[PDB]
Amino acid sequence: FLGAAGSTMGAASMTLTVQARNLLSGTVWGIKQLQARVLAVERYLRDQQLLGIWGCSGKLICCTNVPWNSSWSNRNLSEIWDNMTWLQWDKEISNYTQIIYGLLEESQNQQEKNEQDLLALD
Amino acid sequence: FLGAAGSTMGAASMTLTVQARNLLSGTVWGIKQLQARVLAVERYLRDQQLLGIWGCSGKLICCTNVPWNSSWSNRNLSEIWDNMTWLQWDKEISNYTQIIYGLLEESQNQQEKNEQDLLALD
Amino acid sequence: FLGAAGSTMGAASMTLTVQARNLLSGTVWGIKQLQARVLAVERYLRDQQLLGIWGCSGKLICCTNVPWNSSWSNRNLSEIWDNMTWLQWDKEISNYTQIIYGLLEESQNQQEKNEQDLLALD
Amino acid sequence: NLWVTVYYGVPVWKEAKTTLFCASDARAYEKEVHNVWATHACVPTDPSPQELVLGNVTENFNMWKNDMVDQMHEDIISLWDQSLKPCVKLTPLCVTLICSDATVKTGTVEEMKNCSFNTTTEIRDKEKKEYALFYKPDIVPLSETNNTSEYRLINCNTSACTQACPKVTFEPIPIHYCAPAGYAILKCNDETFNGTGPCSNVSTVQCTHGIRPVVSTQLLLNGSLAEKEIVIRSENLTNNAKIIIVHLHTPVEIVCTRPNNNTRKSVRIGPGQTFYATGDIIGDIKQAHCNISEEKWNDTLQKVGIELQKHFPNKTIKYNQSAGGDMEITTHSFNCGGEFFYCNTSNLFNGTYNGTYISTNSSANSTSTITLQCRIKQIINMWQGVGRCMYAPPIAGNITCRSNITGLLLTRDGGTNSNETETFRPAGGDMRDNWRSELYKYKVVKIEPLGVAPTRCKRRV
Amino acid sequence: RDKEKKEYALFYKPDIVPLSETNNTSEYRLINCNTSACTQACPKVTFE
Amino acid sequence: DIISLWDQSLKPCVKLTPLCVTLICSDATVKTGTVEEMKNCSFNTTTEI
Ligand SMILES: *[C@@H]1O[C@H](CO)[C@@H](O[C@@H]2O[C@H](CO)[C@@H](O[C@@H]3O[C@H](CO[C@H]4O[C@H](CO)[C@@H](O)[C@H](O)[C@@H]4O)[C@@H](O)[C@H](O[C@H]4O[C@H](CO)[C@@H](O)[C@H](O)[C@@H]4O)[C@@H]3O)[C@H](O)[C@H]2NC(C)=O)[C@H](O)[C@H]1NC(C)=O
Ligand SMILES: *[C@@H]1O[C@H](CO)[C@@H](O[C@@H]2O[C@H](CO)[C@@H](O[C@@H]3O[C@H](CO[C@H]4O[C@H](CO)[C@@H](O)[C@H](O)[C@@H]4O)[C@@H](O)[C@H](O[C@H]4O[C@H](CO)[C@@H](O)[C@H](O)[C@@H]4O)[C@@H]3O)[C@H](O)[C@H]2NC(C)=O)[C@H](O)[C@H]1NC(C)=O
Ligand SMILES: *[C@@H]1O[C@H](CO)[C@@H](O[C@@H]2O[C@H](CO)[C@@H](O[C@@H]3O[C@H](CO[C@H]4O[C@H](CO)[C@@H](O)[C@H](O)[C@@H]4O)[C@@H](O)[C@H](O[C@H]4O[C@H](CO)[C@@H](O)[C@H](O)[C@@H]4O)[C@@H]3O)[C@H](O)[C@H]2NC(C)=O)[C@H](O)[C@H]1NC(C)=O
Ligand SMILES: *[C@@H]1O[C@H](CO)[C@@H](O[C@@H]2O[C@H](CO)[C@@H](O[C@@H]3O[C@H](CO[C@H]4O[C@H](CO)[C@@H](O)[C@H](O)[C@@H]4O)[C@@H](O)[C@H](O)[C@@H]3O)[C@H](O)[C@H]2NC(C)=O)[C@H](O)[C@H]1NC(C)=O
Ligand SMILES: *[C@@H]1O[C@H](CO)[C@@H](O[C@@H]2O[C@H](CO)[C@@H](O[C@@H]3O[C@H](CO)[C@@H](O)[C@H](O)[C@H]3NC(C)=O)[C@H](O)[C@H]2NC(C)=O)[C@H](O)[C@H]1NC(C)=O
Ligand SMILES: *[C@@H]1O[C@H](CO)[C@@H](O[C@@H]2O[C@H](CO)[C@@H](O[C@@H]3O[C@H](CO)[C@@H](O)[C@H](O)[C@@H]3O)[C@H](O)[C@H]2NC(C)=O)[C@H](O)[C@H]1NC(C)=O
Ligand SMILES: *[C@@H]1O[C@H](CO)[C@@H](O[C@@H]2O[C@H](CO)[C@@H](O[C@@H]3O[C@H](CO)[C@@H](O)[C@H](O)[C@@H]3O)[C@H](O)[C@H]2NC(C)=O)[C@H](O)[C@H]1NC(C)=O
Ligand SMILES: *[C@@H]1O[C@H](CO)[C@@H](O[C@@H]2O[C@H](CO)[C@@H](O[C@@H]3O[C@H](CO)[C@@H](O)[C@H](O)[C@@H]3O)[C@H](O)[C@H]2NC(C)=O)[C@H](O)[C@H]1NC(C)=O
Ligand SMILES: *[C@@H]1O[C@H](CO)[C@@H](O[C@@H]2O[C@H](CO)[C@@H](O[C@@H]3O[C@H](CO)[C@@H](O)[C@H](O)[C@@H]3O)[C@H](O)[C@H]2NC(C)=O)[C@H](O)[C@H]1NC(C)=O
Ligand SMILES: *[C@@H]1O[C@H](CO)[C@@H](O[C@@H]2O[C@H](CO)[C@@H](O[C@@H]3O[C@H](CO)[C@@H](O)[C@H](O)[C@@H]3O)[C@H](O)[C@H]2NC(C)=O)[C@H](O)[C@H]1NC(C)=O
Ligand SMILES: *[C@@H]1O[C@H](CO)[C@@H](O[C@@H]2O[C@H](CO)[C@@H](O[C@@H]3O[C@H](CO)[C@@H](O)[C@H](O)[C@@H]3O)[C@H](O)[C@H]2NC(C)=O)[C@H](O)[C@H]1NC(C)=O
Ligand SMILES: *[C@@H]1O[C@H](CO)[C@@H](O[C@@H]2O[C@H](CO)[C@@H](O)[C@H](O)[C@H]2NC(C)=O)[C@H](O)[C@H]1NC(C)=O
Ligand SMILES: *[C@@H]1O[C@H](CO)[C@@H](O[C@@H]2O[C@H](CO)[C@@H](O)[C@H](O)[C@H]2NC(C)=O)[C@H](O)[C@H]1NC(C)=O
Ligand SMILES: *[C@@H]1O[C@H](CO)[C@@H](O[C@@H]2O[C@H](CO)[C@@H](O)[C@H](O)[C@H]2NC(C)=O)[C@H](O)[C@H]1NC(C)=O
Ligand SMILES: *[C@@H]1O[C@H](CO)[C@@H](O)[C@H](O)[C@H]1NC(C)=O
Ligand SMILES: *[C@@H]1O[C@H](CO)[C@@H](O)[C@H](O)[C@H]1NC(C)=O
Ligand SMILES: *[C@@H]1O[C@H](CO)[C@@H](O)[C@H](O)[C@H]1NC(C)=O
Repeated sequence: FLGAAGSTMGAASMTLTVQARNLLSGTVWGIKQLQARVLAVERYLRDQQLLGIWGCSGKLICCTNVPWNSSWSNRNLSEIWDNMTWLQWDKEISNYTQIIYGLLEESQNQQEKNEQDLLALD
Repeated sequence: FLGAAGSTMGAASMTLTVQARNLLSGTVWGIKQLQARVLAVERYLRDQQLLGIWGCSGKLICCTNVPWNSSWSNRNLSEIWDNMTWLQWDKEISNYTQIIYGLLEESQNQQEKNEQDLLALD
Repeated sequence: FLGAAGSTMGAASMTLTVQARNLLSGTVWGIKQLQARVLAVERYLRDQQLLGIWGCSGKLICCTNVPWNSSWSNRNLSEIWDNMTWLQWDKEISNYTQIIYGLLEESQNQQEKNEQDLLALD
Repeated sequence: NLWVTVYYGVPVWKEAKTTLFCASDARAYEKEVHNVWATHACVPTDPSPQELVLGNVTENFNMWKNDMVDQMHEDIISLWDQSLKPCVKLTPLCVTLICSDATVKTGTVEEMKNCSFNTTTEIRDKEKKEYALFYKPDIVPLSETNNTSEYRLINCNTSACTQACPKVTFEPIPIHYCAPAGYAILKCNDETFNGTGPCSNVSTVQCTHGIRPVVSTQLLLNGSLAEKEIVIRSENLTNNAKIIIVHLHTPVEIVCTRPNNNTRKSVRIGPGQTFYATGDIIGDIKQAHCNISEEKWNDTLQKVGIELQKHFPNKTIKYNQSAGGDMEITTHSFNCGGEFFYCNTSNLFNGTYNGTYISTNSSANSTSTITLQCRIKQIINMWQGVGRCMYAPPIAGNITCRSNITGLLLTRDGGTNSNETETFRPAGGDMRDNWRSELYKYKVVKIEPLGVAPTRCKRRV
Repeated sequence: RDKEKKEYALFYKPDIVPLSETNNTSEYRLINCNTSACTQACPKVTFE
Repeated sequence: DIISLWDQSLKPCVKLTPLCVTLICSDATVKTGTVEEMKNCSFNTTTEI
């Protein structure tokens, strides 16, 4: 768990399932245990719900048919995936998040309606 | 959220994902807040479980390989998807729901076993 | 529910979806009701999380690209799937489980990274 | 070649423990929201249970290591305490009592006693002299007595008692125990179930049947009956310190009554709290008792001897009295209406059975009835003092209650002198043995719907 | 618990009731004494 | 957590409201052994009656 926190972005591309493995199920104390048990379920289900809204749930690595804007782009692919780590990325890219998320959501629904219209026109 | 409640059926086919992203995220008051937090998880997981049993989970629009019976059919496609909203449909089609859902479940399991026998015979 | 507990394995190939549809639907008694409501959600989400980590979630029958070791193998296919029941199988196979689960997890991540590298090299 | 595959929804299970919850049977609780077992808070079981027999399934059973009976015991204790919590506490009443006499002569049983005291009014300064009739087993002569007429309560040197609220009803509403989703309750279906050992017929269910939490020692009351044969259950049948649960097939009717017309008066203690006691007895004074048919009870003891001589072969068994002890231990405890009876049972368990079928009086018919006398208490210290003591308020008018007998709690007192006659005495007090006779069929399991098997089929990549 | 002290207070007229069995005397009790014991509000609690 | 654990441990135990009475106290360790600190106090306790 979290063994590749200091490695590169590509080097975390083989061990990104061990973070998802431990994400669930890792009267004062009864109250604290009950609150922890509800909190873990909420924090897992929120990430799963966002991944389902983007439509690429069920897999760890996605491709989302949406262009990367030049206002977010600052480096090359070797510079990003061979020099920078994921925590530095989360520090530096974290703005413009909701716009990206809504764009992914509407792109997924556009894909669904286009595929359904293509199969209905078959 | 719920912005297309009065629109047509086709016009709700592009805004059915905004009503799926608000379904989870949103000592007397501690008790009430805890009960609300559990009820949100239950009401989300029931719909996700039914979508998993029908086998078309992970996508918003499905096709289920099951014929539409004439006892349920009363209108044409233009009349359904261009004149009537979803509320009148939910009022009028609500019978035979359990047998429709069971038919979808057995059709999904038949599809799974047929695909497994096809890949085993490969 | 559990109608094919004493039948063969292949006879459970059509009734494995009814064991998956009853897994979520069902102040002393208020405390017991609350604890039962949390326990059902936890026991459903653990199995769904393991299926998602193996990568074959969303379907009932999987194939996992991992060889069956001779140390686990003792019978023929007709002997297993036409004579023995699932409970006897679960009694006689239950060892060497976490290494199987980790093998499936790393195989799923290898499949994901290989597919992403194939689509990136396209 | 052979590739490992996983299946979701396999029908397997494993032994586990969980917190089952109550569920009632949708009884009319629009006015009776005052039950002591709080059954209106249970989930209403509107539909019929999923009664499915499996077929070709064998499961091993052992009910003496069950956790359902321990959970039900803890639920009964906590329900009793949380029902008894907001009621009146009898702390200002533990004073010096002057008790002369209430009954005119000895009568039937002169257990009444006219005790007077100085109660406290709403005003903290003025104290008022008051009287009440107390039963004889509730009052003790006061310490350092020169055979005087000073009496205190039984509980004053042990623990303060809170009285039951008068709106609280002790009626045993049936309770269904239900497993959470993801678990199941597997039950036996052998009509000659040992109690332990495997069963060849197992069915599945989510909720148990409507068991009645009936609290009584010695004889069991209002229980479920056996199917065709009297079933004798024990842990060993050779350890003499193990209670034998005898399960009858035909119920035996008992009629219990307190015939003297009793009244009720309310004594104000403090601001807003009353105390209900016996004010007067109107009419003649008669004896509280219970009635069983003698022929039916003899036939039932004879059939229990028939079923019990095959576990102790070539021997004569002989029923006797209860052992030495207090009234709450020896006497058959009982509760109907709200008054807690304690019946004698020395002429009931009296006789013997050898191998020969001694009496064929079932061919004839008789109206002879065995009558056993019962005393009545007010202050109870039940479940061995793990729960709080309660003062049961008195009930005006006479009390009657019809009941059945479905079980017995026997014990053995064998020895070297018992080489031909075997002694079986009534015993009880461990209250979880009452609920082991209703939870004998059930067991709780956890479903494990992930399965691992090879299919000789590979994933398409 | 032994020493009691004489103390006065000014009570509003609807709160006090003449005592039971009074010969038009000057003995008064609280209104709530024969109904239910009454807890005062904490002074730091605001009813806004 | 320490405060609440302490409060729930001291919740069901014996309260000493009836002990707060007038105590008549005389010295028990009257000797000059440079310890003292033990005062013999008597009072009128309340029995069960
Ligand atoms: C159990 O024990 C209790 C108390 O220990 C007994 O209760 C008392 O019983 C006596 C005897 O019946 C009662 O005395 C009678 O009371 C009648 C009404 O009571 C009012 O009047 C008396 C004054 O006489 C007041 O003291 C009382 O507070 C009430 O205001 C009276 O009408 C009776 O008077 C008649 O008899 C007397 C002689 O005794 C004559 O002098 C009179 O002129 C008149 O003819 C009588 O006084 C008493 O009230 C009861 N209560 C109390 C609190 O003491 C139970 O009787 C006893 N037994 C049972 C079975 O419960
Ligand atoms: C084993 O099982 C049997 C069968 O249930 C039990 O016997 C019952 O015992 C209970 C008391 O524990 C009895 O309940 C009481 O019945 C009284 C008589 O009811 C009859 O008469 C009235 C008026 O004529 C009719 O309306 C009624 O339908 C009956 O025909 C009632 O007076 C009692 O009322 C109490 O409750 C109500 C509602 O809360 C109050 O308003 C009353 O004031 C009062 O408090 C009460 O209902 C019951 O009748 C018995 N049944 C039988 C068939 O005899 C045994 O007790 C049980 N064994 C043990 C050990 O529990
Ligand atoms: C701290 O303070 C307390 C109280 O303030 C002291 O406790 C008392 O100490 C005295 C002195 O020792 C005790 O008196 C003695 O009691 C013995 C047994 O007690 C019984 O008998 C007496 C009657 O004598 C009863 O009053 C008592 O209740 C018991 O029933 C007696 O055997 C002693 O009698 C002998 O001495 C007397 C003279 O004092 C002679 O007349 C007798 O004939 C006999 O020879 C004596 O009475 C007293 O019992 C203690 N308890 C109480 C409650 O008063 C502590 O001593 C003091 N110090 C410390 C360190 O704790
Ligand atoms: C207080 O004591 C009263 C006096 O005994 C109790 O009344 C008795 O209640 C029982 C209920 O178990 C009744 O038994 C029933 O009797 C009928 C037959 O009824 C016919 O016979 C009676 C004889 O008195 C007669 O009164 C009727 O009008 C009928 O002609 C049976 O069919 C039933 O199965 C049952 O056995 C007694 O009959 C009844 N006695 C009287 C005199 O009314 C009363 O129940 C007690 N109080 C309480 C609260 O229990
Ligand atoms: C004590 O034992 C009594 C007999 O020993 C029981 O009385 C029997 O209860 C049965 C169940 O309530 C009754 O069966 C029902 O009878 C009615 C009336 O005829 C029918 O409509 C019902 O269909 C029938 N139930 C079923 C499942 O068939 C018996 O009629 C009744 N009497 C006899 C002589 O058997 C008592 O119930 C039992 N318990 C108590 C608390 O008294
Ligand atoms: C309840 O309260 C009443 C008061 O209304 C108590 O009655 C009083 O009891 C005392 C004794 O505790 C009596 O004192 C006795 O006086 C006689 C002489 O009359 C004397 O010989 C005795 O040795 C004793 O000192 C007192 O007279 C009596 N009455 C009044 C009006 O004070 C009563 O004891 C209390 N308790 C009970 C259980 O009733
Ligand atoms: C609280 O007070 C009551 C009443 O005084 C105490 O009950 C008494 O307990 C003793 C000891 O068990 C009993 O003595 C025994 O009596 C039997 C006969 O029943 C006799 O065979 C024994 O040899 C022994 O002497 C006594 O009878 C009993 N009192 C009554 C009225 O039953 C109780 O023990 C006290 N509790 C505490 C914690 O102090
Ligand atoms: C239950 O009922 C039975 C019988 O109705 C009671 O047994 C009998 O109790 C009496 C007590 O009045 C015994 O009488 C006395 O026994 C003593 C001790 O043996 C003796 O020394 C006296 O001379 C006198 O006989 C009587 O023996 C006894 N047995 C019989 C057969 O009558 C019993 O006490 C009641 N209670 C319980 C809790 O069992
Ligand atoms: C009711 O059941 C009892 C026992 O279950 C039957 O009574 C028993 O009958 C036998 C012989 O008829 C008695 O054996 C002999 O009794 C005398 C009496 O002193 C004794 O001296 C002999 O050594 C021998 O043991 C037995 O004691 C007796 N048990 C009793 C009375 O408790 C009775 O026949 C049955 N009644 C009906 C109507 O079914
Ligand atoms: C507790 O004590 C208080 C004070 O004694 C009781 O309040 C009293 O209640 C009675 C009955 O409602 C009142 O009598 C009525 O007075 C009106 C005039 O206001 C008159 O028109 C009626 O015909 C009737 O006589 C009485 O005035 C009232 N006392 C005061 C000072 O207002 C109360 O009922 C007691 N509660 C219990 C549960 O005992
Ligand atoms: C505990 O209770 C006892 C009673 O058993 C108290 O003892 C009594 O105390 C009073 C004073 O509060 C004594 O009264 C005194 O009488 C003398 C004349 O003898 C007089 O000169 C004084 O001015 C005062 O009035 C009383 O005699 C004494 N004994 C009895 C038997 O009543 C005791 O004070 C209570 N408290 C403690 C801390 O012990
Ligand atoms: C095994 O147990 C089941 C359940 O008790 C038995 O099924 C019952 O059979 C009776 C026939 O006497 C029917 O009236 C019941 O309705 C059946 N129960 C249910 C739930 O349908 C079954 O007969 C038993 N089989 C054996 C061989 O003992
Ligand atoms: C029921 O048990 C009592 C236990 O005391 C038996 O009474 C004893 O019987 C033996 C038989 O010889 C005597 O030696 C004892 O002295 C008796 N004890 C007492 C205290 O009396 C009684 O016999 C048993 N009943 C039957 C029918 O055997
Ligand atoms: C057990 O039953 C027998 C008879 O059924 C009782 O013996 C009779 O008791 C009565 C009264 O005690 C006597 O009048 C008879 O003389 C006795 N007959 C015989 C043959 O002994 C015996 O008392 C009962 N046991 C108990 C403890 O009551
Ligand atoms: C039957 O029950 C008795 C007593 O409970 C026990 O000793 C015996 O071993 C049981 N037999 C079987 C086969 O379970
Ligand atoms: C025990 O009784 C049975 C039947 O009464 C009999 O067949 C058997 O021989 C007896 N045992 C002995 C050792 O006599
Ligand atoms: C059993 O007891 C009865 C009592 O009358 C007697 O007739 C019979 O002979 C006895 N049988 C045996 C085997 O002792």
